[PDB]
Amino acid sequence: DIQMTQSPSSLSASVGDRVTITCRASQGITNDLRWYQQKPGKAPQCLISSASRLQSGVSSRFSGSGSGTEFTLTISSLQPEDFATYYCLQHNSYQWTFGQGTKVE
Amino acid sequence: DIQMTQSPSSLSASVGDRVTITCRASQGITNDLRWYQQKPGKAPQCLISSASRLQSGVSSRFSGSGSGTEFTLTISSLQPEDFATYYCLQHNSYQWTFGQGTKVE
Amino acid sequence: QVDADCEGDCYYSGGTIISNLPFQNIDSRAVGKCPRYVKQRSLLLATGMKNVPEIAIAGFIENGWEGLIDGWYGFRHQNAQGEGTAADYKSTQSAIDQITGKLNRLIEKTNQQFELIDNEFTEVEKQIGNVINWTRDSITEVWSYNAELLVAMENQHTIDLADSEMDKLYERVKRQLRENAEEDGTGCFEIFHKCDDDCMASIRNNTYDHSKYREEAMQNRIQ
Amino acid sequence: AIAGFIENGWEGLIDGWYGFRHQNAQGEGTAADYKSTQSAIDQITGKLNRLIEKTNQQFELIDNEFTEVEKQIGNVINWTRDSITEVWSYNAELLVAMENQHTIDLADSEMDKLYERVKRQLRENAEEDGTGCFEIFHKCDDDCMASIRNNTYDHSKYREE
Amino acid sequence: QVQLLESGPGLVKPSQTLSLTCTVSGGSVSRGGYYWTWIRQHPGKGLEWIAYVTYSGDTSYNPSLRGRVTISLETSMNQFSLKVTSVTVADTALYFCARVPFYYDTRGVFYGNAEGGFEIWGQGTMAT
Amino acid sequence: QVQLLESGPGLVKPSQTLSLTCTVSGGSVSRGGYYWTWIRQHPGKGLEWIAYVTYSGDTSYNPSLRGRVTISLETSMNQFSLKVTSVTVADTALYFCARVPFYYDTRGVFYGNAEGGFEIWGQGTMAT
Amino acid sequence: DKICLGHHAVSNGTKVNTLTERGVEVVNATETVERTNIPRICSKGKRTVDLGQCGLLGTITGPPQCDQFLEFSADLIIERREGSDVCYPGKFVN
Ligand SMILES: *[C@@H]1O[C@H](CO)[C@@H](O[C@@H]2O[C@H](CO)[C@@H](O)[C@H](O)[C@H]2NC(C)=O)[C@H](O)[C@H]1NC(C)=O
Ligand SMILES: *[C@@H]1O[C@H](CO)[C@@H](O[C@@H]2O[C@H](CO)[C@@H](O)[C@H](O)[C@H]2NC(C)=O)[C@H](O)[C@H]1NC(C)=O
Ligand SMILES: *[C@@H]1O[C@H](CO)[C@@H](O[C@@H]2O[C@H](CO)[C@@H](O)[C@H](O)[C@H]2NC(C)=O)[C@H](O)[C@H]1NC(C)=O
Ligand SMILES: *[C@@H]1O[C@H](CO)[C@@H](O[C@@H]2O[C@H](CO)[C@@H](O)[C@H](O)[C@H]2NC(C)=O)[C@H](O)[C@H]1NC(C)=O
Ligand SMILES: *[C@@H]1O[C@H](CO)[C@@H](O[C@@H]2O[C@H](CO)[C@@H](O)[C@H](O)[C@H]2NC(C)=O)[C@H](O)[C@H]1NC(C)=O
Ligand SMILES: *[C@@H]1O[C@H](CO)[C@@H](O[C@@H]2O[C@H](CO)[C@@H](O)[C@H](O)[C@H]2NC(C)=O)[C@H](O)[C@H]1NC(C)=O
Repeated sequence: DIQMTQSPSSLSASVGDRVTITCRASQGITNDLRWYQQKPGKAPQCLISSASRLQSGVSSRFSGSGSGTEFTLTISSLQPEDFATYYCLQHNSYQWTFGQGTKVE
Repeated sequence: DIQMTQSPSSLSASVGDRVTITCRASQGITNDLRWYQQKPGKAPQCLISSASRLQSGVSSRFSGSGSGTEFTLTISSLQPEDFATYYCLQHNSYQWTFGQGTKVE
Repeated sequence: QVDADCEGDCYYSGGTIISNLPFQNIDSRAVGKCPRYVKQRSLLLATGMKNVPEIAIAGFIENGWEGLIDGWYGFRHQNAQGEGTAADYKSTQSAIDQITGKLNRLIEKTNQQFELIDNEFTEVEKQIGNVINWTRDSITEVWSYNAELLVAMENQHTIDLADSEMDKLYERVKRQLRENAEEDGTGCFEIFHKCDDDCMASIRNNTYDHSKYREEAMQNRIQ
Repeated sequence: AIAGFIENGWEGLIDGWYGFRHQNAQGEGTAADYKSTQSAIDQITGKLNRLIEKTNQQFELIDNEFTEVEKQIGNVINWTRDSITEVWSYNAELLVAMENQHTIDLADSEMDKLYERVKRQLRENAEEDGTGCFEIFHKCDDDCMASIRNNTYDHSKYREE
Repeated sequence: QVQLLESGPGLVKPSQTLSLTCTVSGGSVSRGGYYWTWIRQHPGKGLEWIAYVTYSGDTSYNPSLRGRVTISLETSMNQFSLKVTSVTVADTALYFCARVPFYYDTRGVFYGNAEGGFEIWGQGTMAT
Repeated sequence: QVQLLESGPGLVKPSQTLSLTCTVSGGSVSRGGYYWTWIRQHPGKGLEWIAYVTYSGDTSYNPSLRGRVTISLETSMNQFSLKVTSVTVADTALYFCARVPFYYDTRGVFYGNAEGGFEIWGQGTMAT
Repeated sequence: DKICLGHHAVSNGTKVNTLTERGVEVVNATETVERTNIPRICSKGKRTVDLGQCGLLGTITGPPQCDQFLEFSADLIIERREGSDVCYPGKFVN
């Protein structure tokens, strides 16, 4: 039940501003984090898998980093089509847990 | 005294027919089987050393295979000069034993 | 004929080479961003590991398991509860990453643009034509040798890479079993202490504790 | 009186490339391993077949040694030939260095594989004496040494003592 | 072009069983090396992982409610189904099915086809 | 051009010793890495292995008759001899000597000369 | 109990050539030589001039066969075997 706690829940930023977002895990999880972006009323799609990679086809402006209990995703430039919700999934153990929720505006 | 049993003893075939010949060993002889061909009234000469590959100076139509207790030699095309007798020798242990005898006609 | 639906940058007298590979054997005289012409018809690059066919419970030294589908390297355990198998994600992912690194490095073709220097339809003067033909044969002899050498190097390095990853995995499971288990010949470990499927999943990841079972396992080894 | 691979190499070994020297109460005797030597010879002959074969491309005369070719195309030909032989000389030096290094590493890897094999046979009966040897604790004769030469050594028969 | 289309009733009586089948329209479901997962979200809340199953047979159901949900892999009709018994109001949510790969292959060294390495999600089927 | 020519009396009295010497006409017999073997066959029967000797000293006479045959390697006159005592009628057969290599080398990496890797058999000397 | 380690094996296999051995069996292989071509010319987003019955040298001199391509403009120019650069008998130096 590694507790995935995301902070802060609500973000508001202008177009072209860097969004620094944090995903927090309790245990010493090792190299196992998938980042999910869903549009409202739309199926989620993965961005950063392994915490340092990008599904082929995902734009290179999405960039993730972090290791251990600290995990960060960076967005270089915001877009009008980037109005969405960003999630982090852990897959190290036999259990998978999501975060509470982080929304950009 | 790994028993070397060859079967069948007498073979008759036409020119150009494939000859499938079997050499049988009792123990788990591992990757050791020299094949000897001897014209009648003539010194024997080796064809297949190490049971899967040819000797230099021997025509490529001779081909041997098999592993473990089962060992096979294949002849792709018979020749008028191939009227001879085919043996198999084992050399895995400290003892060397021949087979009973296999003759082509 | 010409159509505007497809896109390629390499052209010859019979059509268009459209796909990116290191080399080609369609034509020696090709125009544009083209793969290098080689004399060899077939050149296979090892994208997988060395294959030994399968012929109580086996190990890496004896053969390879055909039933393993979750990955390239797997953990087969025989226990009192039953027999089950899994796969190691770390060694398989590292092998796949290094093979994909090899593939990205080689698959990319050149950006140098080459022109026509010979008129196939009408012949060039015979002196400069012979000079051009000699230069092209020397260049394709260099590129064919480089292609054969590169294929041999990457195949040998892939096989040695897979063997090294297996050795690293085997040493890791040896480093986890300090004095509780011992090496059974064919690539397996003979577990002396009674430990369940939770133990097998604990030895699958790097969370196995040696001190919890050390006394009874050492008593089993000495006796 | 007996030393190992780590310390040096034996000049008295003639039956093969890798050998088994054993000191026993009956006496001192040596042999050779056919599997490791045969594998090394097969891989070296594979290297030799691959390299020794020359080309099938046919090259013509492009320059008359007796009568000089026009200077401009002659200088172009000379520059191209010097560039080509520079490429081939670099490739020759690189290939020789690669195959020499790979042969040395190949022999070292075959020795390591043999040494690990004899270690895997001696489960808990013998232990590692520094210079590449194994110090046998149990009393076992030349039949034991020939049983450890092939892969038929039984650990359970001598494990207790 | 693998599409993970979902089928379901859409109207669930309380304290009854619910069958949610995600049909795989593509190459195969018996390929191996994939987590076949069920993911649900109530609107205004977050996603909640339910269960994952593989072709090899490994199945860890959510620690949240192991007894209520059962996942099974059905090769013959190319689908994997999630069954939740004793459905309450809080069980009603929008459901998703996903093919989560074991490894990350951009060029198909393990999966083989260079499109199997992608993560494909279903369109979604809301259940009440 | 190594030739394994054989020499012998050809007429053996019963219950007496027989000396069969296979002279090596070539480079050397002290090269090492070869089994120096004696092979015999009665007509109408099969070949029967007798003994093998090496330059290092490894000698394994046939399990069939360890006492009767004594194979010795003689470097000075470049030959290896087989001696069979108490010769009976069944001991009378056609005899062969062979140089069986330890390894398979097509290109002479271990033997050195690329002709030593071959298996050379003697012409044969019948003994009564 | 017993834990065993092992790798995957595939039945059919593929033959590859290595540095020290030929015909080594691997589980999969890819080809580094393109032997396949698209029989027709691919040109998308690049201008293309097809000189049927016209030559490149005829675009300067202008035979009746080259009237359309007197002021042509392209990023890819295709010559054909049927193209002639002359109408009166003749040729061009260099
Ligand atoms: C490493 O593997 C062990 C063995 O399974 C894991 O320990 C068990 O994990 C499951 C699932 O989380 C729990 O239900 C068990 O209670 C755990 N057993 C014990 C004794 O703690 C462990 O969680 C794994 N660790 C990681 C980081 O994956
Ligand atoms: C492996 O080596 C052992 C040790 O020499 C061999 O066992 C002996 O073999 C000789 C010759 O065949 C016999 O005279 C002895 O009686 C054997 N001793 C025992 C204890 O069995 C064994 O045959 C070898 N195995 C192989 C396959 O070569
Ligand atoms: C240079 O080599 C090319 C081939 O690469 C030669 O072109 C061929 O010429 C013959 C006539 O000699 C024709 O039948 C072929 O159809 C031509 N092939 C191609 C692909 O065009 C060319 O003749 C050579 N030049 C010289 C001066 O020998
Ligand atoms: C191109 O190089 C060759 C040598 O490879 C030159 O040939 C030599 O020319 C000198 C006179 O300048 C003679 O004395 C030598 O005997 C020639 N050697 C051979 C092997 O023929 C040739 O002159 C060079 N061409 C140019 C234009 O410099
Ligand atoms: C691994 O093997 C599979 C087959 O089991 C390959 O799949 C086919 O490979 C050929 C040759 O590369 C292609 O022409 C086919 O289109 C492939 N079929 C598909 C889509 O699976 C696969 O390419 C191999 N992967 C690698 C490169 O290791
Ligand atoms: C191994 O060394 C031996 C000498 O100890 C080489 O034998 C001679 O080598 C030279 C040069 O290759 C030849 O010209 C002689 O004809 C060889 N003599 C004999 C009788 O063998 C041998 O070639 C070397 N082997 C290799 C291939 O490295």
